[PDB]
Amino acid sequence: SSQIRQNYSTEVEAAVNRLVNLYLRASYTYLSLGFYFDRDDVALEGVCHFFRFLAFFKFFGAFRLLKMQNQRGGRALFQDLQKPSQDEWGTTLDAMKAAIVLEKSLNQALLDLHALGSAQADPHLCDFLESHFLDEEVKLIKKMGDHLTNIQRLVGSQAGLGEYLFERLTLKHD
Amino acid sequence: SSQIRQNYSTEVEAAVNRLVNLYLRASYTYLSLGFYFDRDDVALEGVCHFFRFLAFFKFFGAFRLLKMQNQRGGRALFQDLQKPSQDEWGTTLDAMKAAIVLEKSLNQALLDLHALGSAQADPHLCDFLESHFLDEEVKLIKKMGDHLTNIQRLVGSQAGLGEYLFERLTLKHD
Amino acid sequence: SSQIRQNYSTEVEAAVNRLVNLYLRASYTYLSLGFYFDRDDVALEGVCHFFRFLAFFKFFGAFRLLKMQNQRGGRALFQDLQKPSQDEWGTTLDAMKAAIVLEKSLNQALLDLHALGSAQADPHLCDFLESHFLDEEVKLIKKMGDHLTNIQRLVGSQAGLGEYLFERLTLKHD
Amino acid sequence: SSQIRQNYSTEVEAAVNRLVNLYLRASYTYLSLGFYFDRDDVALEGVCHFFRFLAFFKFFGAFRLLKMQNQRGGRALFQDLQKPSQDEWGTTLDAMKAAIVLEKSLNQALLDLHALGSAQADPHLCDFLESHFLDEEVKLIKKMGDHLTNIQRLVGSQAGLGEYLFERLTLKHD
Amino acid sequence: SSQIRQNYSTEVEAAVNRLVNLYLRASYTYLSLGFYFDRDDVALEGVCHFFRFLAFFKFFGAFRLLKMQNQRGGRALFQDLQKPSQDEWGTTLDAMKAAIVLEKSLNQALLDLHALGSAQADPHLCDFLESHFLDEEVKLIKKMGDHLTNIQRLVGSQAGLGEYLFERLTLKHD
Amino acid sequence: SSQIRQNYSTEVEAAVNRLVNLYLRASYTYLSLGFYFDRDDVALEGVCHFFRFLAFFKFFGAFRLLKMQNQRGGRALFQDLQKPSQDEWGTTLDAMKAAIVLEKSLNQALLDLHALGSAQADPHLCDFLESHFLDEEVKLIKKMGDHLTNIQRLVGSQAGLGEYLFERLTLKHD
Ligand SMILES: [Cl-]
Ligand SMILES: [Cl-]
Ligand SMILES: [Cl-]
Ligand SMILES: [Cl-]
Ligand SMILES: [Cl-]
Ligand SMILES: [Cl-]
Repeated sequence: SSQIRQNYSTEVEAAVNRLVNLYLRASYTYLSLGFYFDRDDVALEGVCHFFRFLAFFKFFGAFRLLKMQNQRGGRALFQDLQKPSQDEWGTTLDAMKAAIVLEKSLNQALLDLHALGSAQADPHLCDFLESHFLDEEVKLIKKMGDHLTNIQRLVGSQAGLGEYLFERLTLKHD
Repeated sequence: SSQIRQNYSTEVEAAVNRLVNLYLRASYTYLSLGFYFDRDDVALEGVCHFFRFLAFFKFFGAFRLLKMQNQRGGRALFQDLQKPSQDEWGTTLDAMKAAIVLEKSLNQALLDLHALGSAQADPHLCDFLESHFLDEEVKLIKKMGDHLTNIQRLVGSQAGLGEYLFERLTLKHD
Repeated sequence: SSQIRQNYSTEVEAAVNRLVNLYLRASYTYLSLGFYFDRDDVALEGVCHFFRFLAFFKFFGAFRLLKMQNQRGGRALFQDLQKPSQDEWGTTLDAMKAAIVLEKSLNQALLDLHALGSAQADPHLCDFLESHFLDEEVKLIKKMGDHLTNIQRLVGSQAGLGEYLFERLTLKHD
Repeated sequence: SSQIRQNYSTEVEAAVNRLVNLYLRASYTYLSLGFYFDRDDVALEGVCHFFRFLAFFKFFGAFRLLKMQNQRGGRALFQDLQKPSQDEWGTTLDAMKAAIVLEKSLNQALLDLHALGSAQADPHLCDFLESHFLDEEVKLIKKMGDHLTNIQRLVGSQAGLGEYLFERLTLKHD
Repeated sequence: SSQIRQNYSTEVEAAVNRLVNLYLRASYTYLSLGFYFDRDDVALEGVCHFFRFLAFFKFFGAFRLLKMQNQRGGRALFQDLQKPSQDEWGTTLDAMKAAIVLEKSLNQALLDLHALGSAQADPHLCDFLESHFLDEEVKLIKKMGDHLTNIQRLVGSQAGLGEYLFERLTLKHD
Repeated sequence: SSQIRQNYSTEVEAAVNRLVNLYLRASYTYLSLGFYFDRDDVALEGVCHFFRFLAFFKFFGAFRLLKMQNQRGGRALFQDLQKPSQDEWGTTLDAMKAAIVLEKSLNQALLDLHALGSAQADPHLCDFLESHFLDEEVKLIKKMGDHLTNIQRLVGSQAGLGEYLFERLTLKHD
């Protein structure tokens, strides 16, 4: 058995491995979103950069979980990674709606793992999620919600104009 | 005969001279585009500067070809340079469409010369085009395509508004 | 159809998408290798850092391919990503042998794509692979081969001693 | 009609467009002169650099005229550009004689345009030529004349020696 | 067999070893040229330094080939090195003519190896020659041709005078 | 005859030319040793760098002799250079033993030339060897002897371990 493992349930160990798969799935979804908005026939650089950054950020979340798994003496186990849900992502509005759906799913997975940890009396797990994941997720979802509202107010009856303006004047670009 | 020339066909030498004429023609087209957008009755500074820069960039391509001609021991031969295809260039959209047509023609000329070089077993010629021309051309055409998509999304039903916004918020100006 | 695409076959476009999948598979394999050597019951930091860096490097290769796909006017298409071939990776020797097998497979995929590009008279594709992939791969495989030889000479009859010494004195660590 | 144009005759507008053609012709002549002296079988670097600089300087003159055309509310119109008068330019002496002939022709065109402007009571045109063209031209022709005299004194009965010495000791080179 | 070797023919491996011998032969020829022009009864320092630098440059070419041989998993094999073709090298003109003959022979060997690589579908080999050898060779041969033309124009009927002047005013010396 | 030569025998002149051949032979031997230890199946970087440096150092010795030949008014004469004695160099121990054999042969050649110079009452020759060659050779042979002793003490019954340790902990590497 493990020489370091202490107060670390098999249930938590397995749930952490599943959460890693979810975050890597999310990372891959954002990679696809980024390259869609980089297409010459889409060409919204600020949108591309927004999702490319999220791809890296979700990968970092997976990395932290994996590090924690080893710190606790669990065994990182990797599974197949499903492709993203779409090949083409429509408008900025469509994409930001898909992103907030994705983030809510990751948030619920975080809350579910926190509840498991609490049931298992695993305070290191609970604190780890609180300190590195829960607030970052709330902050990101608030940001997406802010963006959705601004995108929606810009649709009006000149959708193209508003999509350009949002990309130019809210999102970070060269 | 030439004291330095080696593995340099007459076919390649002649094709290089024709390519120089094509690039100088392109340079002159961009000079005309630039001065059109500088007119007081057109007055799109970012568009003017975009095409003025391309005039210089295409001249630089011609210059590099001429330098290479001499490095290989061929003889630079200059022909008459035809004037651009238009005197007035319409909207930014019209102009960017003409530019991408022009660039595709230069790209095809590059690919044709590369194929001639390959047929003639002239690896210095092939590498020269690969290293200094092919990727620069792909990059430029991608940029133009990005611009066309952004211009097209801004037309809407307020063409003037969108043409101003594109010039202000995408193209580089004072 | 595409407004920028020129001299870019459907065969190459599809092969690039498959190559992206191969590089992301390789990246994921290296992520798993890295976290195995980070285990408290394996604990070879220099080996962990070697494979973690390769995970990032292979991801970067996939990223460059995807960027190129868009520059040429092809469509990035993502498929499911299979999990790595093993859950536990044995000794440093075992792992470095698996790594060189993996790299040879990526190298053969590169050479196959280069041959397709050459058959299709696609010099931009050929140059792209030459300039950004082929030499990096040769260099990496040479490095792995150097490492294998040093690992093999250290096995002797005190395998543990040699595995520690290699990690301490050849691989980069804190 | 034009919203800015004032005191700008059609005669001057047309003459400015013709002068642009003359300066671009001169620029192209100097480009050809430069590349001739860059040939491996000519190989006079200081002579190459002298004419390359003049190619740029004459292009700059054309550019200033075009800018002025727009500032006055005239319409820049570009015509075909004839190739230079020669494909091969003989000795430095031959080339410098051709250059001074060329410059005298540009100078006479300047003086003719100034006279037209004066007849048309167009003081902005007259001042523009005085301030940016007439003295630069006098200065250049004086310099060429200085060079011709030095070249002629070096011919003697060892033409090759003198042509080398002039290039080395008067003209600017690496 | 080799643990790293992939897509590297025996034909290419052998041809690389022969090319190393050719470059080391060339290096030795330049060493001899340099020391001839350092003789008190020849005493042309700029000529000495020109050929001494080429001795080092050709050695560097051999070194790069040898490094590449190992990177590909071939076996560097060294053969006897023949002495240079002459013990005394005549005038600067004689020497520069011998040098351009030598360089054309190295260039043809490069082109022959590139053709072998292409026949063998060895793109790493082809790119290696393109990126590190072909253009450097074209550049050097152009430089030599420039020098030959300047030497030839200085012969006149005062050969000694012209040989001194060329060494003083074109070649780099203290 | 020579305008500078004084007190410089034909015997010394010829012996200097032979010594140059010996040092260039030694340089080539070290080049081969270096590239052997750079092989992926040998892979001892510190050993590679040790012999690569000696290749350069022996070349420098040959260069100094050639310079001296000219300073004295003798004629540098180059002969064919035989290939090294081996294609593969065995262990570090084997290689260092071959190196000390080589160095002892160069040292004896130095001492023989010094004795010839002394017999010929050629104090400039004697001082030249004393000041630039004899002590450098003694120092190098002492260093090699130190290395041999350390290599021999590390063989024990785990030859691979000791060869790695010597390369890592005594020889200079990245
Ligand atoms: Cl799926
Ligand atoms: Cl026309
Ligand atoms: Cl699988
Ligand atoms: Cl004409
Ligand atoms: Cl021989
Ligand atoms: Cl032998």
